[PDB]
Amino acid sequence: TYFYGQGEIDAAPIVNGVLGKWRWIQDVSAMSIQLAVEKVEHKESYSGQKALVRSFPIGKTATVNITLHSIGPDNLALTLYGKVVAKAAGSVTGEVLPADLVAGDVIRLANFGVSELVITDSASSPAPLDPQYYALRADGAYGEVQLLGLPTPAPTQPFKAAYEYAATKQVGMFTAPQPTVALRYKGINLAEGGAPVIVELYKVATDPLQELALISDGNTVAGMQISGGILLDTSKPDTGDLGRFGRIIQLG
Amino acid sequence: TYFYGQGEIDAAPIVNGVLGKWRWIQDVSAMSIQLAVEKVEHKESYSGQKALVRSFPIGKTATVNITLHSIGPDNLALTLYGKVVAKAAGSVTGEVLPADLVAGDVIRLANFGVSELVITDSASSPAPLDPQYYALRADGAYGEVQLLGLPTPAPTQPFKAAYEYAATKQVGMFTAPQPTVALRYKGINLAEGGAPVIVELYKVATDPLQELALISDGNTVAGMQISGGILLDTSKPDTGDLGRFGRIIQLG
Amino acid sequence: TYFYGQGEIDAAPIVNGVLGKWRWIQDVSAMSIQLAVEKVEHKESYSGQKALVRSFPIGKTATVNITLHSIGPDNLALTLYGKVVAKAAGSVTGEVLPADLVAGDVIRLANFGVSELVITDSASSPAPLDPQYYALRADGAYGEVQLLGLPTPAPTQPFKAAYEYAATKQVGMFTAPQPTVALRYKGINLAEGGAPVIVELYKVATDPLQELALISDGNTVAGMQISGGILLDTSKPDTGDLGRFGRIIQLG
Amino acid sequence: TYFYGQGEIDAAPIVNGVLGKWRWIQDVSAMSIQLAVEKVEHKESYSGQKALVRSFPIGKTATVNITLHSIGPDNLALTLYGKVVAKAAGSVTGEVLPADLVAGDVIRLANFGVSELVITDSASSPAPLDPQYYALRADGAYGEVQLLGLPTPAPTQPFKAAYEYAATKQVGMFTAPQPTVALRYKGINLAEGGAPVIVELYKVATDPLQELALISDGNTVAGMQISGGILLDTSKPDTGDLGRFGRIIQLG
Amino acid sequence: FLEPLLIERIRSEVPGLAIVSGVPTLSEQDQPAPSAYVVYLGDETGTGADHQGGQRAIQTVGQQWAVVLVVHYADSSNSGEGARREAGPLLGRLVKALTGWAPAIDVAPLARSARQSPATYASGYLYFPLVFTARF
Amino acid sequence: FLEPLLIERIRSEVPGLAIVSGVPTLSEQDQPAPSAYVVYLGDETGTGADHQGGQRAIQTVGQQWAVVLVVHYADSSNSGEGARREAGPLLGRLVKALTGWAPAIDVAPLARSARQSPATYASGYLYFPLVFTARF
Amino acid sequence: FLEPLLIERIRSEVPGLAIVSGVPTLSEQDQPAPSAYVVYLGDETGTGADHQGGQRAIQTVGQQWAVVLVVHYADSSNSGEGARREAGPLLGRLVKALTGWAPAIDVAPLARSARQSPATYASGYLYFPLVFTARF
Amino acid sequence: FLEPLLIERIRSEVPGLAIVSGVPTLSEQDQPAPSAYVVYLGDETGTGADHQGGQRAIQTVGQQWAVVLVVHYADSSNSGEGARREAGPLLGRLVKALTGWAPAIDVAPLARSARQSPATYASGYLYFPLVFTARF
Amino acid sequence: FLEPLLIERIRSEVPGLAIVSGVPTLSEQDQPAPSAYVVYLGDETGTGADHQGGQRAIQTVGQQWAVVLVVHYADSSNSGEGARREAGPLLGRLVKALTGWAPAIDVAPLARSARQSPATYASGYLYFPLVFTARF
Amino acid sequence: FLEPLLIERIRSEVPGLAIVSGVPTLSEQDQPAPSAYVVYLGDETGTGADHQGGQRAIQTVGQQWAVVLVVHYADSSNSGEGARREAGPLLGRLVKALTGWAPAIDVAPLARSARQSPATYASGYLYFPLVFTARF
Repeated sequence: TYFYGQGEIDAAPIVNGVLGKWRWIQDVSAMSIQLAVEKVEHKESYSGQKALVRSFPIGKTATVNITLHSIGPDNLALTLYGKVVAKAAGSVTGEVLPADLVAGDVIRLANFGVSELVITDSASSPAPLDPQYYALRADGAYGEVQLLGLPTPAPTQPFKAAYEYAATKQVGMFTAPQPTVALRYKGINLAEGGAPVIVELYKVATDPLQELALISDGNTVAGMQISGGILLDTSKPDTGDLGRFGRIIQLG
Repeated sequence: TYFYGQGEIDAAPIVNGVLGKWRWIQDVSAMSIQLAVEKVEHKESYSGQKALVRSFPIGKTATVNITLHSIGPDNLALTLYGKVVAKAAGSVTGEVLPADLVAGDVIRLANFGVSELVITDSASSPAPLDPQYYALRADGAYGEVQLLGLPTPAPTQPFKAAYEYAATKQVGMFTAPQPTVALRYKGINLAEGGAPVIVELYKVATDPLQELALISDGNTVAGMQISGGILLDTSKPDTGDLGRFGRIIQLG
Repeated sequence: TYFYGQGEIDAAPIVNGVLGKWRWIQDVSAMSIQLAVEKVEHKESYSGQKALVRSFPIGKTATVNITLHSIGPDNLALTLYGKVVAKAAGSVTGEVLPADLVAGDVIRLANFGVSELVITDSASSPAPLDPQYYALRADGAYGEVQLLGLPTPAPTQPFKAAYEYAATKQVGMFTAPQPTVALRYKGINLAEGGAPVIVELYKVATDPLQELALISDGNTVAGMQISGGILLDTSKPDTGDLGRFGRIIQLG
Repeated sequence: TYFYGQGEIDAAPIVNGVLGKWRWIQDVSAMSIQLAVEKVEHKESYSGQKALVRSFPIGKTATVNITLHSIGPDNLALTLYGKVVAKAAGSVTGEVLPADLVAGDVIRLANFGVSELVITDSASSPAPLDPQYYALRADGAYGEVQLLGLPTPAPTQPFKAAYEYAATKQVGMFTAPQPTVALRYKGINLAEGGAPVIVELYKVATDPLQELALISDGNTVAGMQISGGILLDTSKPDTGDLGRFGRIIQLG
Repeated sequence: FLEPLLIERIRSEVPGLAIVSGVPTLSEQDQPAPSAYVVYLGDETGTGADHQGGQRAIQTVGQQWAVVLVVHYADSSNSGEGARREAGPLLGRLVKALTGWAPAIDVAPLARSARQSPATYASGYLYFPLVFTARF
Repeated sequence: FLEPLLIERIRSEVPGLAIVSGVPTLSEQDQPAPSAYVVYLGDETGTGADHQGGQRAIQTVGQQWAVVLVVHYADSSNSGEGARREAGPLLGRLVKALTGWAPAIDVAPLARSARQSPATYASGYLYFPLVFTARF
Repeated sequence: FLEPLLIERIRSEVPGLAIVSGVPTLSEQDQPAPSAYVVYLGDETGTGADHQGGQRAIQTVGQQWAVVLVVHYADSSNSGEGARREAGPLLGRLVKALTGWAPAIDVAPLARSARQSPATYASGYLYFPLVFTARF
Repeated sequence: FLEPLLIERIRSEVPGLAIVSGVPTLSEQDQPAPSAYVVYLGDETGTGADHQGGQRAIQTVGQQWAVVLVVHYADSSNSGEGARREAGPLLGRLVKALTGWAPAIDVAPLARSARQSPATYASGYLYFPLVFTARF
Repeated sequence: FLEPLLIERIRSEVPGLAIVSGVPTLSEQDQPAPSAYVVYLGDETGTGADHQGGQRAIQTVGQQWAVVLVVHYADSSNSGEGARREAGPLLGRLVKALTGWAPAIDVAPLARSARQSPATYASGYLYFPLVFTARF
Repeated sequence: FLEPLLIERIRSEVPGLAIVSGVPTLSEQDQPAPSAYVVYLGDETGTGADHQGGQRAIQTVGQQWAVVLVVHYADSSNSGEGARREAGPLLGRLVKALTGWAPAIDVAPLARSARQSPATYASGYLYFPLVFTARF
C-alpha cells in the first residue's frame, strides 16, 4: 500500500485516429501527472454566516510531465515536431572548393564523416596535391579541412575535392504536426516486493521541449522535459468504468 | 543515447541574404535552446465535464542563449552592434599640452602605448625638459604623464609633446545594425565515447549583451551572455525534411 | 581572450558642454554596463506556423552601475547632487550659551574641533570659570560641553564662550543640478599577463545614491552604489566608427 | 577615504517651528539614508536609434531608517505617538474587592508594585485577615493576589483592601501628533583612525514602529525600527551651500 | 569589557578541600569537595540588527556559559534525594552570583536564566548539562 | 529543571551483577549482566515558534536520548529467539519508566515513543540503535 | 602587503624575563613574565561588494586577531584587583600599537577596536578571550 | 594539463645549502637556507557559468596556492628591517616565476597576484600567510 | 521495531571457517573464509511529508546499509574472472535475504535494491562499495 | 553493477618490479617501479532530475576517481623533462583503459576526461593531482 515506482514507458503515435506501433521511449527519469478541476460554488444566507454550502465541478483537465534523457532521433522527432531523414553513405567526385584560398583558411565540406580525401589540382594535367599540405580537424567528423601550406609555384587556385561520406540521420525543427501519442507506463513498485503497476493514457498531446543545453556544466546528464495535455477520447464507451482519460491497473 | 556535449561554435554573418565567412566564436561556456508554441483549444460539452478535447498550434518560436567568455574585438563587434576600427602605429610631433600646469597635474594624451616621450620647451631656442621632472604612470599604457617638478626659473608654460603610439583596435557602441548570423555547433558527446553531433541554425537575430562587469570579484572569469531569436528562413524548400528553423545531425 | 579586469576610473564633469578637469574617483569595487534594446517584430503566415520572420530595433539604451567605497567630499558632491563648502579655521569670542543651565546639561556649540575653551562669567568683573567644573565630551570633536558642577555662590547664569574652531568641508543635500560626467575606465586584464584595456563613455547622467548605512554591522566596508544612463552625444561624427555612446580600446 | 562608522544620534523635537531640547536616543544599531529622484526623459529620433538623449529631474525625496534597541519611555513617546504620564507613589485605603470570592480566585489590583497589603474584613468590628490565607504572585509586581483559603466560619464576603503603590511611567497609544525631529548623527570612522563625522538632518517626519515582539525567541535583543521622511525646510537660505535637506561635515 | 570588576566577588573559592584544581570528564569518584565545576558550551553571533553598530564592525555578541554540579552527597547510587533538592538554593546562589550580577552595563546585558534550564543524568552517579546565557 | 525528583525512581539499579560499571563500544562477550546500557545521540533546537518566549531567549529545547540492549541470552549466534521476544516487555518497561514518566510538567513535555523506533543488528551478536525523544 | 614596515616597531620585546618563548593552553603557574601572548581566531571573507575588484579576483579580506592577557600579579586566586585594573592602560597600549597603528594604507583599513571586546574568566586564575579585528 | 613544460624552469633549486628537504610548521631556528617554502591553502570550484562546458562535466577550476617566506636575516627579534625590505624584489621574482609565467594557455588562466596579498607575523621571528590564486 | 523476528533467519553463519570474527579496513590476504562482510554507510532523514505523523514527532526514517564482498577465489591479481561472476547468484542471495525479506510491515518498507548498485575496485585485490537502502 | 567484466582487463599489473604493494603519501625516493598509483577523491550525488527513477530511490550516482603519477625518471630535481613528456602517451593509455573503456552500459555512463585535468607539482620531486570523473 506504498508506492516507489521504477519502470518503462511505451508510446504509440496516433495518426487520424488509427493506433500506431508502440515504441520504447528509452530512459526516463521523472513522470508526473497533475489534475485540475474548476468548481462553481453556491452559498446559503439563512444562518447569517454567508458561507459555502454547495459546489459542483465544471472543468476537468489533466497534464503530464516527462523528463527523458535520450537524444535518439526517434525521440527527437517526437519532441521537436520533426521527422527523421536518413542519408545513405556515398561519394563525391567534383565538389568545388572556395577560390582565393591561402594558408590558414578552413574549408567546410557539405557532408560529414569524410574519408580518403583527395583534392585534384585544376590543370590540363591533373596533379593531386600532397597530403602533407592539408590537415583534417576533428578527424574529419565535422568536415573541416585546414591548409598547412602551398608549393612555391602556386598551383591553380580553384580545387576539385572528392571523398567518401558516411550515412547520417537528421531531424528538422518544427517540420511535423502536433503529435498525439497514447502512453503506457509499466512500472514496478519496490515498496511491495516489486509489485506490477500499469498506467494507461489513451490520448496525449505533447508540448515541445522547453530547454536543451547543448554545452553542459557539472556531472548531470542532459535532460529533456516535455509537457502534455491528456485529451478526452471520444471512442471509448461513455458508461464504461474505464473512463475516457486514463486508467490504472494493479494486480491483487 | 545519453548527452553530455562539449564543442565549438562557428558563426557566419548574413548580409542582404548572402552567406558570410564562418569564424570561430572562441571559448563558449553554455548554450541553450528553448522552444515556445501557442495553442488554441476546443472543448466539448456533451459529457458534462466541460473538459479539453482538442488543441491546435498557432504560434512557433525558438530562442537561443549563449555564454561566451571571449572579449576579442571580433566578438565585441557581434555582441555590441559595433564595427571594428584599426589604428596603425604612428608618431606625434606638435601636440600642445594644457597650459597653467604645476607640480601634481596629470596630463592625458590622445593616444595609448606612448614611448620615447619628449616635451620641448616653448622658446626661441628649443630646450627639451629633463626626463627626471616627469613620470609615466602605468608605463604609458593609459597615456598619463605626471609632473614631478619644475626648474626654479619657471620655463614657458605651454609645451610641445612628441612621442610614438602603437596600433590599436576599437569597437563603437551601437554603431552597427542588428547582425544576423547562421550558427553551426560542432560537439562531442562524451556519454557515447565522444560521438560527433552537429546542430545547424540557419538564421538567428541576436540581442545585445545584458551585463558586462568591468571590475570582477571572485574567481569567476567574466561572462558575456547573448540572447537571440531563430528566425524563419524563406529560402529553404518548404516540403524538405530539413525544415526552416534548424536541424540536428547525428552519425549512426 | 579572457577578461578579469582591475583598474581605475576617471571622471570629468560636463558643464554646458565644455569638458571639465578629469579627477580620480578613488577606490571602486564594481562596475557594470547593461544594454537594452526594443524590437518590433513581423510575422509571416504563409507556412501555417504563424511564427516570427523578421525584427528591427526601435529603442537603444545603456545603463552603468558603479560601487565606490570613498566618502570623500569630492565624491559626495558628485553622488549627493551637492557642492562642497570650505570653512576656514577661526575663533569665537562672544558666543552666548543657553540660560537656566544646571549640572548635567549638555551645551552644543556651533563649530566643531573646539580647543582652548574659555567661558567668562557675566559680571562687572569678568571671572573665567574653573576648568574643573566642565568637561569636553568626544574630545571636543562634536562641540559638546558637559557641566560637572557649579560653585555654591551660584554665578550669573548667562555665559560668554570663546574658543577656536578648525577648518571643515561640508556637502549639502540636493544643492546641485544633475551632474553629467564623462567616464574613462583604465583597466588591467590579468588573464592576459596584465594587458591594458580602456573604456570610454562620453556622456553619463548619474542617479543619486540609493542607500547609505551610517552605522555598519559586520566586516564589510560601507559601499556607495550609483546608477546612471549613458546619453547620446550629438557632437561626435555620426558616420565615425567610434559611435556616440562609448568605445573600447584594446592594444594588440 | 573609507567609512565604517559608529556613533551617537541626538534628536530635537520641532513644535510649531521652534527648536526643542536635544536628547540622546540611546543605543542605535542601524541607520540608513535613501535618496529617490524622479526624471523626465527626452529622446531624439534623427539617428534612427530612437534612444535617450536628455533627462531632467522633477522629484526629490529622502527617507531615513533607524533601528533603536532602547525601550525607554522617552523613546516610546517618540515612536508610538505617545506622551509620557508620570504617576507618583501613594496609598490606597478603601478599595473594594470583587464579591463572591472563593479559594482559587485571582484578584487584580488597580496599581502595581503593591506592598504592605492589608485586607480588612467587613464587620462592625474590623478584623484584618490572616496573611497566611492569601499570596502575592509575581512578588506583587503585577498586582495579583491569590486566595489560599478561608476560615471555616466564612467571614463577610466583600473586602476592603489597603496597600502602597510605587510610582510609574506610562505611554499611550496614538495619543500624540506626528512628531517632527531634527537629527544629529555624531560618528567616528574607524577606517581613518577614528576620524570625526557629523550628519545634520534639519526636518524629519517619523513613521510609527512597524513591529514590536513582546515575547522574543533566540539571543537577539528586541529591535524597534522606525522609518521617516526628510522634509524640505523652508527657513534656511535657498542659495546657501548647506542646502535644505541635510548636510555632512568631515574635518580635514 | 568590564566584567572583572564584579567577577572578583563572583568567584569566592567555593570548595574548601579542593586546592589548585584548575576546575573550569568529571571523576565522580574521588573529587575532594563539591566545587562549582563550570563548563563552556559555545557562542552566539549575529548581525544586521540593533546588535551591529557603525565603525569597528562589532555587535552585541551572544555568549554561552554553563556549569556542572558535583555533590554526590546523599546520592551515591541510592536515589536522587539530596542531590538537587539541596542544590536548589545552591543553584539559585550560583546562577545569581556567577550570572545576573553585572557591573554598570550599557551594551553588556549579562543575561541570566533562573528557570528553563533542563538537566539530564547519566553515568550512574550524576550529570547536569546546564544551559545558561551570558551575552557578554 | 525538575526531572531528578522522578529520575530518582526511574533509575533502580537494573543489573544485579554489574557493580560500578559507569554504564552510560559494547563488549558483547564479557558483560556480567544485561544492564540498561543507555546511550546519547544528540539534541534538537529551534526558535521562531511557540517554543521561544520573551526574556532569557530560551525555548522548548528538543532533547535526544536512546538506549542499547544487551541480553545475549538465548541469542549467542544461534538465532534472534529470546533476544527481543523477551525484551518486548522489558523494552516497554524501560520506555515507560525512563521516558514518559515525568513529574508535574508545564513546559517539559518529556516525549515518549512506544513504537516507531527501529533497530538494526550488526557485529554478529546484537545491536540496537534505539531512537527516542526526550524534549527536556 | 606593507605592514612589516610598522610591525617592526609594533613589536618591542614586551617581556623582560621571557627569552625565546615563541609566544604566539597557557600555563598560568610558571610563566616567567607577563608577555603579550597574542592569539589567532580566524578570518573574514566576502565578495560581491566594494571589496571585490576586477582582475586577480581579490577583495578586502577581513582578518581576525586576538590577544591573551597573562599578569597573575595581585590576582592569585584572591580577587580580580590589579589583574585588569592595571591592564587597562596596558590594554590600550597593546590595542593602539599592535592594531590601529598602520602605515600609509589605501586598501588596508587595519581596523582597531578600543571598546566592545568582552572577556570572560575561567580555570581559576585568568582567562581573556579578546576579540579584535584586523581587516588585513 | 600542460604546466610542467614551464614548471621545469619555474623551479630552479632556490636554496644552495638545503638539500633534499622536501620543502613543499616551520622551524625558524635551524633552517640551513632561505628556501622558497611553498604552501597549499585550498581550492575554488564553481559551475553554471562560462567555466562549465558540455561533455565531461568539467569547468575552469579555481586553484589556490601560497608561499611562506623564511629569511631570518637582519631580522632575528631585532626589527622587521631586511626581512621584507630585501624580500620585495625576491617576492616579485617568486610571484612572477612561480605564477603568471604560463605556457601557451587557452583555458588555463594561471592567475597571478602582484599586490593585494597581505601577510601577518607571529611566533616572534617571522610569519607570512601569502594569498595567491592559481586557477589551474 | 520488529525486524529481529526475520533477522534471526536472515543471518545464518555464512562463513564456515571464520569463527567469532565480529565481522560487521579488510585484510584481503589472511581472511579464513568469504564472510558476508556487511558495512554501514549512513542514514536518511526527512520531515514535512507523509513520513511525519502527529504525536511523538517520528517519521519514516531512511536507513542506509551496505556490504563488502571478499572472495579472492580465482581472482588473486590474475583477472576479475570468478570474483563477481560467481558472486552474481551470491549477490542476489545476499540482497534478497538480508534485504527485501521483511516481516509483516506497515510503516517499515525495508527497501531492497536488486540493480543500480555500482561497485569499484582498488587496493589491487578486490573492493566493492555496495550501495543499498534499508528505510528501517 | 557490471564493471568487473572489463576491469579484469583494465588492470594488467602495470609495475614489473613492485610486487604486492597494495598501491591504491607517496615516497618518491624508494619506489621500486612507476606503478599506476590510483587515488580516490570523493563522490557526486543528486536527485530531482533524470538521474532519479521510481522505486528503489536510486539515481545515476556521480563517482570521482583520480590517479597519481610516479616516474621520477629523467626528473630527479633536474627539470620537468621526461616526467610528463613521456607520460603523455602513458597518460592517454591510462585514461583510455581505466576510464572510458566500459562494458555494455545503459545507465552507467563511465565518463572519461581526456583533457581539462590540471595537475600541480610540489614536494620537490613530483605531484600530480589528477581530476577525472567516473559516474559509476
